[PDB]
Amino acid sequence: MAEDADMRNELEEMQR
Amino acid sequence: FEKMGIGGLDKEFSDIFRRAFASRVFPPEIVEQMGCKHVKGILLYGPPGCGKTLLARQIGKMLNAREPKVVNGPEILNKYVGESEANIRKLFADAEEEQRRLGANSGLHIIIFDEIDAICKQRGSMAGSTGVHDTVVNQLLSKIDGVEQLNNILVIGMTNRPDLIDEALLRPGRLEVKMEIGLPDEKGRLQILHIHTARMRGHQLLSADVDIKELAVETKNFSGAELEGLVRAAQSTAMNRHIKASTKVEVDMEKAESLQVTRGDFLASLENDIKPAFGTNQEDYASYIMNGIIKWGDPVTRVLDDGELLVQQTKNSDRTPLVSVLLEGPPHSGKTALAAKIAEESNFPFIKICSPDKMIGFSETAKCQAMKKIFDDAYKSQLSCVVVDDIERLLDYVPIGPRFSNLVLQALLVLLKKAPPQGRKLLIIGTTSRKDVLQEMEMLNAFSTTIHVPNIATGEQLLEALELLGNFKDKERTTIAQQVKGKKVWIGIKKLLMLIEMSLQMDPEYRVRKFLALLREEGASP
Amino acid sequence: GIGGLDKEFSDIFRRAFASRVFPPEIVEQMGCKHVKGILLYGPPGCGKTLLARQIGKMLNAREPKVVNGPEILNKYVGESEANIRKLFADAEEEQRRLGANSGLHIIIFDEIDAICKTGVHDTVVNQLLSKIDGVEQLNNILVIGMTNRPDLIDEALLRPGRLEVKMEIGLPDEKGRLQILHIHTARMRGHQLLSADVDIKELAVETKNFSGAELEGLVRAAQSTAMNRHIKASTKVEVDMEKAESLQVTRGDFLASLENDIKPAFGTNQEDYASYIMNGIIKWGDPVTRVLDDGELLVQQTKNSDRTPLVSVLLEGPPHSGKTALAAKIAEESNFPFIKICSPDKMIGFSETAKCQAMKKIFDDAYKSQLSCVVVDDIERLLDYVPIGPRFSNLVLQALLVLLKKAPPQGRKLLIIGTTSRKDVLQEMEMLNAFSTTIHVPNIATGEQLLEALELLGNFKDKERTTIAQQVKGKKVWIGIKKLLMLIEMSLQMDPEYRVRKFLALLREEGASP
Ligand SMILES: Nc1ncnc2c1ncn2[C@@H]1O[C@H](COP(=O)(O)OP(=O)(O)OP(=O)(O)O)[C@@H](O)[C@H]1O
Ligand SMILES: Nc1ncnc2c1ncn2[C@@H]1O[C@H](COP(=O)(O)OP(=O)(O)OP(=O)(O)O)[C@@H](O)[C@H]1O
Ligand SMILES: Nc1ncnc2c1ncn2[C@@H]1O[C@H](COP(=O)(O)OP(=O)(O)O)[C@@H](O)[C@H]1O
Repeated sequence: MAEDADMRNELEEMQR
Repeated sequence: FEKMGIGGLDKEFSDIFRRAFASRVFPPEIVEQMGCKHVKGILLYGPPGCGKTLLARQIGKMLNAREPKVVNGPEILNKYVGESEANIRKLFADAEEEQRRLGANSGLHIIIFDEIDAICKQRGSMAGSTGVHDTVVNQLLSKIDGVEQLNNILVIGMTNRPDLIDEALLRPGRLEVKMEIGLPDEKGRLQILHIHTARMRGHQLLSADVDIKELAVETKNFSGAELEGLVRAAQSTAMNRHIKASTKVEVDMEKAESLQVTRGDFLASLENDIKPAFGTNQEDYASYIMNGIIKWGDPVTRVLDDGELLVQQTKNSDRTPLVSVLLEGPPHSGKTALAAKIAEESNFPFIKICSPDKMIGFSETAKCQAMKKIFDDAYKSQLSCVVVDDIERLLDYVPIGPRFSNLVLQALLVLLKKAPPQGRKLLIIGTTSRKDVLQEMEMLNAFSTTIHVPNIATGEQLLEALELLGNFKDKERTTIAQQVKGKKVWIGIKKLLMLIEMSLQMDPEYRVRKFLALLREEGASP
Repeated sequence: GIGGLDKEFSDIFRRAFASRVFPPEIVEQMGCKHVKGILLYGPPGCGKTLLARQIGKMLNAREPKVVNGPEILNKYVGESEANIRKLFADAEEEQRRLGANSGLHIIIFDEIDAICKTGVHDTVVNQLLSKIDGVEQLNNILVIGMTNRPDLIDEALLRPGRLEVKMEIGLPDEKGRLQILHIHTARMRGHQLLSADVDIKELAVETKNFSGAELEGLVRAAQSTAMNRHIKASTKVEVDMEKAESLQVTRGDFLASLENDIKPAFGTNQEDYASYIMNGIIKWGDPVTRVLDDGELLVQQTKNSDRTPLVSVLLEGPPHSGKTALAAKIAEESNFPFIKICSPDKMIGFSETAKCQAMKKIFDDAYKSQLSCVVVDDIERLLDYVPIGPRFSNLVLQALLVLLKKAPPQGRKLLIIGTTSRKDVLQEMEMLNAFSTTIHVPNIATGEQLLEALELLGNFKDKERTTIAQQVKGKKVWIGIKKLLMLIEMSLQMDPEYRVRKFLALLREEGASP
C-alpha cells in the first residue's frame, strides 16, 4: 500500500 | 514461582534467572570489576491464553522497575507518511532523558510489545520488491541498538509466529533469549485450580463434596483462561440454582445461601458452558452421524476392528510416530459416518474434522491457509487425530479436461509426510469415492493402508436392514422376501433410506408396489 | 407499551439486572463484576426513548441525564472537553462519600455517533473514554447510547468494559402508526372538515416505511390539494371567495399526494413476481396435471419427513417448453413462509466471485427460516457454457455441488428446484447424480392438443379452425407453447385474408420431429 501523499494546510488568524 | 499467582511454569522461570537476570542482583562492585553489560531484551512465543502477559507484568514488578509501557503491534500502523515511525520513536524519550540527566544512577524502564510479528518481517533484498513496512523495521532496529548507547532499558516481545520475524532482530545484541510457554499438564492444571479457588476457600463457600483433584483429570487440554472461565461459570450456575430454588420453595434464603456450594454446579458448566479450543468437540458427531450405525452385516465389524488396530498401533509405537489410512468405496456407501465413528472411539484428547462445507467460495490459497492452520494447531498436543473428508471436492476435480487445482494437491502431498515435533503422535484418516483418479495422480502410495467399504449385495441383508429400521409389517415383509429372495441386489444404505421415505408418502394400500417399482428402476449389478 | 420485544426485555433483564439483586456483601466476596455499557441500534422510532425512560423508572436511580445531540461542541478551546467532566461530578462525589452503598447512575446518549466516530472530536472521544474507564474505576455508573448507523461508531468504544450489551430494536408498525394518524386527524374530524369517504385504516396500511415528519408531510399535502381548488391565480392572485364558504378533503386528495408528491425515504418493497408468469397457465393436456401432482407430492415430503430435511428436484425439457413458469407455479402453491428465485438476469457482467457471493447470500438468508423453498433456473447460463472447447466456470460448478448436499441447521427444512434444458451436459459433468429425482416437460405432440390450445387461447374462430383441423389433424406436430404464441402473434399482423395461409406456412418451417 502506497502511503498517503502530503497535504497543504489552512490557517486562521486571531486578534488580541 | 507459584507464590506470585502463576502456576505451572517453574523451569521456564528458573532458566530466565540464570540466562538474563543473574547480573541484576549480584553485588555491584564485582559486576563492575568484571565489566559485563546486561541482556537487553527477551522473546516469548506460544499458544494464546497461556499466561505470557501475566508473566511479563510480574518480571518488571520483581525488579522494582517503573510502570510498563504496553504497546499493541497492529495499532501502531498509520496511513500517512512518517506517523508509524513517530509512534515507534515516542516510547524511548523518557529513558533517554533520564539517562542524560542522571548518568549511571538511573532507574529501569520496561517496554512490552504484543504481536510483534505484525510490524517486523524479513526485509526484501530484491530491488523494486521492497516491503510496505520496511521503514518501521529500520526505525526499530536503529532505536534498540544505535550509535548512542542506552543502559537503562528492557524490552519484552510476545508473539505466536516465531518463524516470520526478521533475523537481524534476534542476534546476540538484540533479544537474545527465547522461551516457549506450552499447554499445562495435570500438575499445572491442579496448581491453577488451587490459585483460583483460594478466595472461595478462604470465605468458606467451597463445599466438601467438591474435589479439585478429580476436576483436574476431566480437563485434558484446557488453558488457564478457560479454567478461570469454568470457575466463574460454576459460580454463576450456583447463583442461578439459588435464585430459582428459593423463588419456588418457601425456605429461608440463608439456608439456600449455604447450599450454593455444591458440585453439581461444577459438572453442569464443564458440559454446557466451556468449549476448549484444543479439545474434542461433541457438536460435530451429531452433524456427521444423523442416523446412528445399524449393524446389517459382517463388513461393518471388519472395518471397525481394522480402525481399532490402527489406533492401537499409533498409540503404542516409537518407530512410526505418523500413520495414514484411506477409506474408499462406491458412492452412498457411508464412508463419512464410519470415519467419524472410528475417530470418536479413538479417545484422543484432540479430534478435528476438515471438510469443504466451510470453504464455499474460497480461492485455493485460502484453502491452503486453512488446512495449514488446522495442522499447526494439531501439532501442539501429545496425541492427535485428523479427518480429511471428500478429497475429490477439495481438489475441484471435473472429468472434462480434466481440471483441478495443483496447489492444494502439492500441499496435501507434502503434509502427508511431515512428522510432528519429537515425542508427539498423529493419525490421519481420508475418505474418497474415486480411487482410480488418486492412483493416477500418484497420491495412493503416500498413504500407508486402504480399507474398502462395500455395498449391500444380497436379499437377506436387505431384509435384515429393513427389520432393524422397522418400517414394514409382517405381511409386507413376506411379500418383499418372496419377491426379492434372489440375491442380486446392489444398493447403498443412504439411498435405501431415501427410497423408503419416498415410498411412505403414498396411500396405505399403494405402498409396497411403489417401493418395489423404485427398487427395480434402480441398478442391479456393478 | 411495546409489543414483539418481550424476549428482548427478558434478555436485557437476564444480562445485567439479574446480578443486581444480591446485597453488596455477597458480591464483594464473589468479586463478580457488573454491566455498565449498553448500545441500541435500529431505525428511528419512539421505542428506544420509551425503553430508556422505562429503565429510568424501574430502578431506584437518580433523575437520568440525557444529552440531546452534539451540544458539547463549542467554538472556544477546551470547552468541548469541559462539558464532559461536569457529567460525572456527582458520580465521583457519591462514590467518594458513600462508597459502595451509593445510588446507581444512568447516562443516556442520543445520536452518540455525532460526537463519537479533528482536534475537537478526537479530544472529546479521548476524554469520554478516560472518564468511562480510567485510573479511577466506578461501579455505580451506567451509560446507554442509541444509534441508527452502528458501523459509524468508533471501534475502541466497543472493547470489553466500555460497551457490553448490543441490542437491535425493530421499527414501529401498523397500529402505532394508526394511533399517530388518529391523533393528527382529530382536529379536522372534530370540525367536520374531513370527508366521510376517507378510511384511515387503508392509508395506514398503504404508508409503509414512513416516519412522523413524512406522516405529517402526507396529510399536509392532501390539505393543499383541497385549497388549490378555491384559488384563482394564473392571471392574478385573486381567488374565488365564494367557494370559500365551504371546504373539505376527499379521499383522492390523499391518494394523489402519496403517488405524485411525497416519496418514502427508505424505498419500498418492490415485487414483480408476475414477471415470470405473463400469460397464465392453460391446461391443454395431462402432462401439466402430472407435473403439478408430482410437485405436490414432493412438497408434502419435505414438510413431514424426520430423516430427510433436504430434498432436490430437476426440471427437464426441450427449449421453449415453459419450464420457468411451471416451477414458479409449484413454488407459489407450496405456501411456505420464505420463497426466493435466483436468476442470471440480476447478474450481468459479474465475475465468478460475485456470482458465488450472490448465491451464498441467498442461501444464508434461506437457512434462517423454519421451512424454505428456493428455485434456480437456467443452470447452463448460471455457469456460462459454450459448446466450443467447451468452456465454463469451475468455481460456480463446485459451489453448486457443495451446496446441493449441505443440510440446514437442526430442525429446519429446505427444498430446492432446478430448471435446465441440457440434460446430457449435466450428466457428463457428474451433477445429475446429486439431484434426488427428475421430471420431464414435453412439447405438443398431436394435432388434437394443438387444437385444444388454440380453442383455449381463443384467437381463431370456427371458420378458420375448421380448415386448420382439416390440415393438421391427420399428422403429428412438434412445437413449444412459447413459439406457438410467437407464431400466432406474428401471423395476426396481416389482413384477415392471408392470416390462415401465413400461419400454416410458418408452421411447416418450424415443424420437426424428435
Ligand atoms: N451402518 C451404517 N454405515 C454408514 N452409515 C449408516 C449406517 N447405518 C446408518 N447410516 C446412516 O447413513 C448415512 C451415511 O451417509 P454418509 O454421509 O456417510 O454417506 P457417504 O458415504 O459419505 O456418501 P456421499 O459420497 O454420497 O456423500 C448417515 O445418515 C448414517 O447415519
Ligand atoms: N401450460 C403452460 N405451461 C407453461 N407455460 C405456459 C403455459 N400456458 C402458457 N404459458 C406461457 O408460456 C411461456 C413459457 O415461457 P418460459 O419462459 O417459461 O419457457 P422456458 O421453457 O423456460 O424458455 P426458454 O428455453 O426460452 O428459456 C410463459 O409466458 C407462460 O406464461
Ligand atoms: N499459569 C497461569 N496461572 C494462573 N492464571 C493463569 C495462568 N495462565 C493464564 N492464566 C490466566 O489467564 C489470563 C489471561 O492470560 P494472559 O496473561 O493474557 O496470557 P496470553 O498473553 O498468553 O494471552 C491471566 O490473566 C490469568 O488470569
